[PDB]
Amino acid sequence: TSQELIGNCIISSIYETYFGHLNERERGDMLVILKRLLGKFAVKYDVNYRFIDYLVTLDEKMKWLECGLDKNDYFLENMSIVMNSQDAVPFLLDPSSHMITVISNYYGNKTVLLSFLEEGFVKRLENAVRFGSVVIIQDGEFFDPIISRLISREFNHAGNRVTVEIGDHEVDVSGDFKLFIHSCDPSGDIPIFLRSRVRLVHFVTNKESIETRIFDITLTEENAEMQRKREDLIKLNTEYRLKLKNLEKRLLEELNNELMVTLNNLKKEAMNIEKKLSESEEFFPQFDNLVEEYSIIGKHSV
Amino acid sequence: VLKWIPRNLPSCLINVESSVTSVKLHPNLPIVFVATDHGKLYAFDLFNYTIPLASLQSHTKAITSMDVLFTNYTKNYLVIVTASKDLQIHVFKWVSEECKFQQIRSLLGHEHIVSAVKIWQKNNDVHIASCSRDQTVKIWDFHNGWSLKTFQPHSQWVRSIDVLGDYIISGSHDTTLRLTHWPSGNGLSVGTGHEFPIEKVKFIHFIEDSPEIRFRTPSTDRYKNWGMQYCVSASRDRTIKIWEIPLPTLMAHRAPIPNPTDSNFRCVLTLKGHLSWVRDISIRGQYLFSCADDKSVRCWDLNTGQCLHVWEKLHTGFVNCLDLDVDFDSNVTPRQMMVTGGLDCKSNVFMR
Amino acid sequence: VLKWIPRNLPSCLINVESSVTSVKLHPNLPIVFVATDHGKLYAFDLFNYTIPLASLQSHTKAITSMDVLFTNYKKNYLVIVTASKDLQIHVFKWVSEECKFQQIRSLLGHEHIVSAVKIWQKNNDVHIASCSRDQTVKIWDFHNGWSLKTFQPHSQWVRSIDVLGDYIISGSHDTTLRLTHWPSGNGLSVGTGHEFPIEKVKFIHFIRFRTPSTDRYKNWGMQYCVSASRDRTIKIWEIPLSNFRCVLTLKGHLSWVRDISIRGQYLFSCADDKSVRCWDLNTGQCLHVWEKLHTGFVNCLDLDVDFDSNVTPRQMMVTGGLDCKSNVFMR
Amino acid sequence: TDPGRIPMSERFTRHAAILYLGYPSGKSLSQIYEIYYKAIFKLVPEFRSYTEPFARASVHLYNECKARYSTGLQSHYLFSPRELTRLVRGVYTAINTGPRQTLRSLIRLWAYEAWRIFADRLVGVKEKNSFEQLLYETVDKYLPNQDLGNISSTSLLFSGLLSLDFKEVNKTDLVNFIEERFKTFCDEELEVPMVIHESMVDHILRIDRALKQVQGHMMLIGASRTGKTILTRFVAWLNGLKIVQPKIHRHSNLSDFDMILKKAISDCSLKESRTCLIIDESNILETAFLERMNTLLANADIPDLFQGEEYDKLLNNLRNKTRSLGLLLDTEQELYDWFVGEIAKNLHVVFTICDPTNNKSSAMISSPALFNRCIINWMGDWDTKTMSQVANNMVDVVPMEFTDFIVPEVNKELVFTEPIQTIRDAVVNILIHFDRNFYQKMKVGVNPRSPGYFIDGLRALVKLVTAKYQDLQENQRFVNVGLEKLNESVLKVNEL
Amino acid sequence: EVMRPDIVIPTIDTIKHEKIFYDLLNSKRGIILCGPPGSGKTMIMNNALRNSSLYDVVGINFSKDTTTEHILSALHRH
Ligand SMILES: Nc1ncnc2c1ncn2[C@@H]1O[C@H](COP(=O)(O)OP(=O)(O)O)[C@@H](O)[C@H]1O
Ligand SMILES: Nc1ncnc2c1ncn2[C@@H]1O[C@H](COP(=O)(O)OP(=O)(O)O)[C@@H](O)[C@H]1O
Ligand SMILES: [Mg+2]
Repeated sequence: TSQELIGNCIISSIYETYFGHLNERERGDMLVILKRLLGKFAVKYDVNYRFIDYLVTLDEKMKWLECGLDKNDYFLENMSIVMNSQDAVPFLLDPSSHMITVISNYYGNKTVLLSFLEEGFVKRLENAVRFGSVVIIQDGEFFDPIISRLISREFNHAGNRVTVEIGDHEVDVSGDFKLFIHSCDPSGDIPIFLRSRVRLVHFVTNKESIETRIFDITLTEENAEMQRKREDLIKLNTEYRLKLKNLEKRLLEELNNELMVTLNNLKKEAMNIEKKLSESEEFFPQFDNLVEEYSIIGKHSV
Repeated sequence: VLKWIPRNLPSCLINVESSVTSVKLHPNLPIVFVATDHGKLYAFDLFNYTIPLASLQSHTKAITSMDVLFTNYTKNYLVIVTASKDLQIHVFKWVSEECKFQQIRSLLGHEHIVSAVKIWQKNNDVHIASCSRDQTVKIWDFHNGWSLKTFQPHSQWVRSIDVLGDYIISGSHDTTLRLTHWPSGNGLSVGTGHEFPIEKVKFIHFIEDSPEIRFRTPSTDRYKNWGMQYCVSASRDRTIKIWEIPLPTLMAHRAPIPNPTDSNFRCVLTLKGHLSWVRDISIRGQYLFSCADDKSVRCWDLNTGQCLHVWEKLHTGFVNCLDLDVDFDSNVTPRQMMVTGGLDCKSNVFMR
Repeated sequence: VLKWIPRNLPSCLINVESSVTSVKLHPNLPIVFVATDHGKLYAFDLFNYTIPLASLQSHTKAITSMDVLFTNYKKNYLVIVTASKDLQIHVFKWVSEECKFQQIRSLLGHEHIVSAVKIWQKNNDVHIASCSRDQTVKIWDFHNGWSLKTFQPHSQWVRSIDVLGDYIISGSHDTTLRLTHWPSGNGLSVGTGHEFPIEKVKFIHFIRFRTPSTDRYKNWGMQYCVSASRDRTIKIWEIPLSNFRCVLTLKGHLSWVRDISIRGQYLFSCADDKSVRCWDLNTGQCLHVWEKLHTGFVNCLDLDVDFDSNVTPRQMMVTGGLDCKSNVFMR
Repeated sequence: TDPGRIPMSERFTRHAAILYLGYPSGKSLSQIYEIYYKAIFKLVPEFRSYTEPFARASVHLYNECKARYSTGLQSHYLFSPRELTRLVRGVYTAINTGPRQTLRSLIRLWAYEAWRIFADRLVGVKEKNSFEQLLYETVDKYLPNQDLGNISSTSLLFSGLLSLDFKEVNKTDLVNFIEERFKTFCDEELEVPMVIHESMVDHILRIDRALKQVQGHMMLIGASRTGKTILTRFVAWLNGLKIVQPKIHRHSNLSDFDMILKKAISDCSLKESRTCLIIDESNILETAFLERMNTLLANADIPDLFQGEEYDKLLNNLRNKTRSLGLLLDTEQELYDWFVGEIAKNLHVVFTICDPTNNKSSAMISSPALFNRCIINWMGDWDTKTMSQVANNMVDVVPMEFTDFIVPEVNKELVFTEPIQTIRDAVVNILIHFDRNFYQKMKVGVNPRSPGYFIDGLRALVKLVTAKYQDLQENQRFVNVGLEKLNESVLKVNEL
Repeated sequence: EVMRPDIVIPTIDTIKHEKIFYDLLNSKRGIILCGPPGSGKTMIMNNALRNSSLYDVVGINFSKDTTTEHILSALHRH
C-alpha cells in the first residue's frame, strides 16, 4: 500500500483539477494517458484504481445519494470533485438545474440562493459573507465582476480577522462561508477570469453517458439480483471492516490495561473477512461478462 | 568620550533562530535585548553570548518594536515594552538577581497592528506611547494600565513616533511627518519632502558642552525655552532628512496652538548614500548612525553632513535596527558600544 | 572557556513519552532534539520545556541513532539524519522560521537493522554514512540519494561508526574494531584487546593525546582515538599511520559504558549504571561523579564539538536517560 | 487597408496633393542613429569611437527583425524606425543613470535594450531563440569584442532596484531582494502566495523599466493566471505609484468609467500623485471605452471630460494649483499644456490582456493609439523550465521520498526537469507531461494555455500527499505497536 | 536632447520633403501624406511647419468620433 501512494495521489489530484469538465470517453482516455505516464517514469500506482473507491467514503456516498444525486458514476465523481474543492469556488454547469436541490439538501437551511440578475445582490451577498451562509449563485453565464475578489481569494488579514473588499467597502468573511456558482446554459459565455479560477464541474448528459445509462438500466431491469447482491456485499464488507477496527481497538485497550473471548471474536471476524473476500473475488469479474454482453445495446442506442 | 567610533569588525556575533526586528541595550549592565520575527524576547550577556541569559515567548506574532527604561523614583528597575502584530503590547520587568523576564502587565486597545512604542518618565510618572496601523497614536499610564489619550494624526497608518516632554513627532505611510502637542492633541505642524513611507522619526535633543555642534544647540533664547531645535527622519526613498521644526503660537501656562504661517516643517539637510530603504537611525554625540536594506551601516557627521564611515556587508540579509546608548541623558551614561540586528537571523555588537 | 565544570544538579527536566534513545544539540541555538522509543522526534525549548516545539512520528520502530549538522557551503539549514530498526534512514531539516520538522528524503537499501549514522560536510558536498547489522557500511549522498560504494569492515555485526576525513572507524560486536577508508574501501588495520562488544568508537581530534605525536601523524591528521566497550572500562587507542598500541588503561564504571564525547582535554562518558562521570584524559581518573541523575540507565550523551571553527563550543551538554526523562546541564 | 483606417471619398482627395512618405533606407537610418549615438556617447567620452558600429548594429538588427518576424506570423509584429528611436532613448536613459561603463558593459546594455524593445512581442520559443542567435551574429559582425557572456533574456538583468544606479545586478541577489520585497508586499498589501522563478524576475525587471519612463505605458499580453495584475501591482508598489483598478462591473456605462478617469486625472494633476491605472480587457465592455482609452493614450488629456462649467472649474483649480507652487502662468494655453504635461508625467496605464485571439482583444492590440505607445510584453504561457521551477518549489515542502526508486532510462528530450535522480523529479516531469498532453488533446490550437490547471494540481497533490502520508504513518505505527505488544505478551506467556 | 520628440536629424529625404511641401502650399494646394505607420509623416510635417516663417500650425488629431465642431473650435483660437 505504501509503494503506490504517490502515484495514486497524482492520479487523484489530476482527476480533481483537470477532469471536471470532460465527458466519460475523454476522462477514460486522459486517465489511460496519465497511467501510461506514471508507468513510463517508474512511479507505481494501483492497477485497480477507482476515484470513488479512493476519495469517497460510503457514508458520504449515501449522504450524497439521499440528498438527490443521481446513481451515475459520472455524477458521483462530479460531486466528489465539487465537495473536495476547498480553495477554488466550484462552478456547476447543470442544464437540468438539479444540483441546487442536492446542495440545499446537503447543507440544509444554511443554503442561501442568490442570483446574478437580482437588484439586492451585493448587499445580501455581503450579509451572507459576514454571517457565513453557504451561497449558491444561479445564472453563472452572467457573472458579475464586482465579486471578483471572492473568486480569486485575495483577502487581507487585519490582525486576527480576515476581510475582503466588495463593491466599495471592506466586509468581514467567516470561516464557514462557502460559495457555489451554478449555470444552466452549456453554451454560455464564461469569462476567462472566472473560468481560469473556478472548479468547473459539468453535470451534463452525453452520448457516452447514453451508453453507460443504457447498460445501467438493462442491468437493473434485466438481472437486478446481481446488482442487489453486489450492493449487499459492498455494504457488508464496509460494515465488517468498521467492526473489525472497533474490535481491534477494544482488544488493544484490553491488552494495554474477556481476553480469550475477544481473541476468539477477532479470529472469527478475520475468518469471515477472508471468506467474504474469497466470495467477492469470484463475483465481480462476472459483472464484466454483462459488460461483454450488453455492448451491442449501447452501440445501437447511441 | 562622545567621539567613540566602532571599528571595522563586530566585537561579538549573536545567532538567533529568526529575523531580528528590534534590539535594545541595558542602560547599566552589558545586556542586549533582542526581539525577533517569532515575537521571542532574548536577553544576551555581552561577555558570555554563546547562550542567552533569558528567552521568553510572549507574543503569537512578530514583534515590531521595543523600548527600555530604567526607572528613577524620588525602587529602581528596568521596564521593557514590546509591541507585536498580535494587536497587543506587553510590559515586562527585568530582575537583575533572577536574570529572568517577569511580565508586569499588558496593554490592549489597538484595532490593527502596532509598530512602535516609546516609554518616558518626566517626574515620578512613567507613560507608554504607541502608534499602530489603525492610524491612532495611544498613550497609557504605566502604573494605572489604562489608556489616557488616543488621537489620529494621519490619514494613513503611522509607523514611527518620538517623545520629548509633551510633544510627539510622528511619521506615517502617507510619506509625511507631523508634530503634535500631546496634552492638547492638536497637530502643531506638518511636514512634506519625503516621497516614500517613513521608517523612523526621532527628536534631536540638546547637549551641554562641546567644541561646536550645529544640530544640537539653540539658536536663541526662544529656542532654548522651546527645548527642541530640529528632527531627523528616515524613509524608504533611501534618504535621511534633517527638518527644522517651526514654532507654533505659544502662550504662557496655556495649551500651544499651531501657527498658520509657521506650521510647516523646513527641510534643512538631506543625507543620501544608502542603497535601499533606510530602516533605523540613531544619534550619539555629534555622529548620526543609520542602517538600510543594503546590508550596511553608515556613520555620518551632523556638522559636515557627509558619510565618514561605511560598514558594508555587515549582514547576509537586510539590516533591521541599531541601538546606541543615550548621550543627552544625565542619568544614562553613554557607554562605548553599538549593537545592530539584521534579517539574517543575526545580531552584531561593536565594543571599544 | 572549554574547561567548564557542569553543575551537580540538572537545570531543565525535559519529559518525553518513552525512554530517550539519542539526544542532539543545535549547533547555534538553545534547542535540543530528543528521540523516543516510538520513533517520534521531539524538539524542546531550553527556557520553556513544558511544551514541545514540534513532534513528528518519524519511524514506526525505535530510533537507533541520529545526528545533526548545520550546512555551511543555496540557503544553509540544519540537517537531521535519523535511523531506526525499520531499515530506513530518514532525513529531516529543522526550519527555524516555522519551528517544525520537514521531511527531505529517506535512504533505503539496507537489508537489516541500521546501527549508527554520522554526518560530515566537505567543501561543498554533504555525505551520510550508515552501517547496518549485515556487516556492511554504505556511503550515502545527501543531495543525490544513492550510494557510492559498499564495503565489509568486519565479519560480525557492527554497532558504531565515526567519520573524520576520508577514513571511517567502525566498531563491531567482536573486539576487533577496524578503520577503513571511505573512497578506497580497503582495510588497513584491525585491533582487539577487549572482552565485550564495543558500544561507541569515535576519533579524537587535535585541539596527552590532544596534540600530534609525530610529523607523520600531523601530516596524516589522525593520531589517537577512544573507544567504549561493554566491559565497564574506557580504552584509548593509537592508530598507526599494522597493530595499534595499548598504554592507557582507564576504568571505574560499574556497568557498561554506552557513549563517549571528547571536549578538549576533559572527557565525559556515560554508562548503564545510572551515573555520569567526567574522566580526564591526562590523569586518567574520575574527578566529578553524578549520582541519582535518573531512575533508569543513561542511553546517550551529547556535547558541543570543539574541533570545528564554525561550531561554538557552548558550556551546555545533555544526557539521555531510559527513565522517560532528559537531563540538561547549563553553565 | 489596415483596420481602423476607413476608405476615403475621391471627391475630397482630388483636391489635395497626395505625398507618399516611404521608410528611410539603410544609409539614412545609419546616419540618423549615428548622430543619435554621438549625442548619447557625449556622456561617455572614452567610448566616442564606437558610435558608428553601435548605429550600424541597431539598424541591421531592425532590418533583420522586420524581415524575419513578418505580419503573417502574428498581427502585432509591426516594426518601424520608432523602435530604433526607442532603442536610442533607452540606451541614453540607462547610460545617464548608470555607473562608469566598459565596452562589454555597453554592449550588454545595448543588447538588453534590444531585447526589451525588439523581442518582447515575440510569441514562440523558436522566435526568441532566433532573436538570440541574431543578437549573437549582430554583435559578432559589428562589435567584435571578446569576454562577452551569455546574451539570453535571463542572462541580462539590468536593474536599478538593488543600488543607486542602473547597473547589471547578480541573479541570486536580485532574486533574494525580490523575495524579501514580495514578503513585505504581501504583509502590507493583498496576500497572494506566489513562487519566485526566473521568468517572474525578468518580467518584474521589464515592468519596472517601463514604469520608470516618462509617459511609460504597458500592454501585458499572456495567458490567464500567469501573474500580470499581481506583478503590475507589486512593481508599482516598488516604484511608489498608486494603483487604480477600475471596478467596472456589468451594470456600468460610460458615466462610471468617465468618472473613474476624471478622478484619476484630478488626482494626478491637483494632488501631484503618481498613478498606475490597470486597465483590463474585461473593463472595456463597449467600443466607446476603447475610444476613451485611445484619447487618453495618444494625446495627454481627455477633452470630453471637461466641458462648460466642468472646464471652467478645472481651469480655476489649475490656476489655484499653479499659484500654489508660485509659477507665473496667466494664459489658458499655459495652464492647459502644463496640465497635460503633468498628466503625461504622472500617469501610467497598464493594459492586461488574457485572450488575444478574441475580437475585442484584437481591436485592443490593433488600435493605433495603443499599439504605437504601449510597450507590448508577450508574457505568454509558461514554458517547461518555469513549470519545472514552480513545481520543484511547490513539492519540496511535502514528504515524498519515502519508498525505493529506480532511476528510469528515458529519452533526453522527454525530461524537462534536471536529470532524474529522485522521485520528486519524476513527479514534476509527470505533471508537466500530463499538462502538455491534456492541452494537446483538448484541441486548444494556438490559444494560450493558462497554468491554472498546473498550479491547482500541484496544490491538490501537496495537500493529498500530506494527508495520505499522515494516515499511512499512523496506521503503520498502530499495527507495529500492536504487534510489539502481542509479541511481548506471547513472550511473557512462554516464559511463564 | 534625445528625449525631445520634436528633434529631427536633417537628412536629404527630410529636406526634399520639406521643399516639396513648401512648394505645394505655396501653390495654394491642400496636402495629404501617406505611408507606413512609422514612416515619419507627423515628425517631418511638424518640422517643416515649425521651422517656417510663413506658416503657423493649428493641429487637430482626428479620432473615430470627430465632428466639424472640433475643427471650428480649433480654428477659433487662431
Ligand atoms: N510563481 C508564480 N508566477 C505566476 N503566477 C503564479 C505563481 N504562483 C501562483 N501563481 C498564480 O497566479 C495567480 C495570480 O495571477 P494574476 O496576476 O491574478 O493572473 P492574471 O494574469 O489573470 O491577472 C494566482 O492565483 C496563482 O494561482
Ligand atoms: N530624419 C530623422 N531624424 C530623427 N528621427 C527620425 C528621422 N526619420 C525618422 N525618424 C524616426 O521615425 C519615427 C517616425 O515617427 P512619427 O513621425 O510619429 O510617425 P508617423 O508620422 O507615422 O506617426 C520617429 O520616432 C523618429 O524617431
Ligand atoms: Mg504614424
